[PDB]
Amino acid sequence: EVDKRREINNEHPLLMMPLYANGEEFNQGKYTFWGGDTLTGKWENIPDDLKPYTVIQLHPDDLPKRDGAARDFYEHMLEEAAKYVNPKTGKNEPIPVILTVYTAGNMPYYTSAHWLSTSWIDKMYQKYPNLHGIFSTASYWIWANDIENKAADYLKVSAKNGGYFIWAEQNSGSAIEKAFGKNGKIAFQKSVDKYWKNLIFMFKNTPAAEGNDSTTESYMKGLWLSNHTYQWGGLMDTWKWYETGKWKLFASGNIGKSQGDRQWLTEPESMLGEEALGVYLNGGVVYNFEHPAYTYGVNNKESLLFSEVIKEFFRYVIAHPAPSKEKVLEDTKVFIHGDYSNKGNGKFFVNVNTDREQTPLYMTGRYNVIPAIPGVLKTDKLKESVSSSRIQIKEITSPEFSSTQARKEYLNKLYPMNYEGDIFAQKLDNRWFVYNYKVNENVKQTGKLKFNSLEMNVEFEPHTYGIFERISNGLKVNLNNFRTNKDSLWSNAQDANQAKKLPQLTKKGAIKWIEEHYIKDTQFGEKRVTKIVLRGIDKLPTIHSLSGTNNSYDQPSLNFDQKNHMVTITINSNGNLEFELHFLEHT
Ligand SMILES: CC(=O)N[C@@H]1[C@@H](O[C@@H]2O[C@H](CO)[C@H](O)[C@H](O[C@H]3O[C@H](CO)[C@H](O)[C@H](O)[C@H]3NC(C)=O)[C@H]2O[C@@H]2O[C@@H](C)[C@@H](O)[C@@H](O)[C@@H]2O)[C@H](O)[C@@H](CO)O[C@H]1O
Repeated sequence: EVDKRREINNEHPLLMMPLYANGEEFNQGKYTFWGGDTLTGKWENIPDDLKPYTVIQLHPDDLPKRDGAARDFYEHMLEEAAKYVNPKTGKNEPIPVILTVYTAGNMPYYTSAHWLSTSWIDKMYQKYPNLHGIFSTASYWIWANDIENKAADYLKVSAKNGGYFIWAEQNSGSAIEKAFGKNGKIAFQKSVDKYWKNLIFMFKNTPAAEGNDSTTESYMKGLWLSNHTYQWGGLMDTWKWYETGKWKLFASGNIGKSQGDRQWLTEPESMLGEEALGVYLNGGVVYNFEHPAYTYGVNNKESLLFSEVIKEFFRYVIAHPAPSKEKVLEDTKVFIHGDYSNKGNGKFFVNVNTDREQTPLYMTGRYNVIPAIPGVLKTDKLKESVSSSRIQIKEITSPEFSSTQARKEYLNKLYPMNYEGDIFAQKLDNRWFVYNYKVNENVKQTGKLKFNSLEMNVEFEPHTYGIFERISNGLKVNLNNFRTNKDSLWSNAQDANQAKKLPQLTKKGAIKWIEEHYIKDTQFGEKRVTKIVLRGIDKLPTIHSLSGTNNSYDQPSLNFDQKNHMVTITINSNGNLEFELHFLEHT
């Protein structure tokens, strides 16, 4: 094995920071990115605590579809990255880079990436120590004839140089299964047998109308646990709102795929944190987002989605490393072997742990994410692990998985019910993770969670998550319900018919909207109420270390009921929030 250029694991997670080439400006002789970020300015802006865990991902976007364009742009940017000097210290501190090398099947009618040879990639790895990996993304919808063969070559050239091959794909049309050899294209399967330590496989949740979120995430987890990938993660995409035909938040009616640029702006900010918790809580460590102008920002400035949700979430996963492969294996009671494409795809989990076909969220954490691998693969390396001795490995064609009811009956015997209420909750060590799982319905949810004898009841509005940690002196609370008001994007439309007919915002228009109405002059959402009730408390708790999004929260209200040894905490907020409550239990 060649020494790895970087570590990627629970203690060293990875946030990919996409920069998309501006092809129109490239035609004018300029080297720029859509949204106005610069490579150097963007990197400088990344908080110093995050720099060790963040890598710039160049994407060739609409560069000219002909030989040389992508090489020219990428070499320019690799040079800029290589020569970067930290202005505080004066030292050359090369910026770490990942190159997008494969997308849209590398069809010459879809992408400039077609004209990036493996030879060139090898040359760039050898020239630039700061090139840490290469990225393939979004070919599930155009599964080119040689895609598996090329993936093998990308993984091999990465292993040769100590870099990572990172592949983000969703299981549309059996893509994940095909990648590993389902239809007889086995070059990548064979490559993985040798080079899996240099592979990162991620979901890409963009094609949301097809409902493959749960099954793709299951595969990503299972591939990792069975040593077919070094680590896993997910690309979480606000374009899902377009794919599913949603418009104004909570409105009725469906507008289809008709208002793209308005639609990718509308997903609630905090909902990206809810999606990301599914990666974290299941041992994933790599995160990426689209649309970048909304999820990260523009003009070397952080969007509020980035600053108030993604940045704080990512800091959390650095401070509290995700469960290790060993831990996740120990916790796994059931491991599925077989093809979700033959068992209804995402429908497999509907009314098991998802509430509907088209969602990136879960309705219970009881089973967390059940890991799986495609039928074409073997569970040999899984069984070889010291930590897999108590796992039931089951064929997907088992009677236990034949129907929704059979699945729950079988799983319920191995995963005990561990909380009450119709809400998402999952426990890790001394921490309850909770979120309201509604996507586009304005319905409050409630749960009852326990820390031994201490009872905690919560009431959450949609697009609200919380992390509640029992600490020696009380409870640490992290809460995020940040959701700005996007109604202005949908003004002049009183129903779905009118919304579908709105003038197109356009790509440039959406970037301008972000600049003039999101980065500044932001239409913040209304403060909204979260309730937390603790039962089994000795005396009125005290509050400590209260902070959160500026101007986003009222002072929490504590109402202690001595007779009943309970406190009711009422929070009115819209943002991220954190505090500690100090108390003793009543005995
Ligand atoms: C399968 C699917 O859902 N979509 C295919 C397209 O892939 C992505 O789909 C989005 C719509 O759901 C959208 O069109 C994405 O591209 C726009 O947004 C990105 C940033 O998020 C860029 O600004 C693009 O320039 C912009 N496109 C346009 C025309 O303005 C699109 O994602 C992009 O393309 C894919 C292939 C991949 O490279 C991604 O990394 C990249 O962001 C697909 O592009 C389209 C082509 O006809 O076909 C859809 O079925």
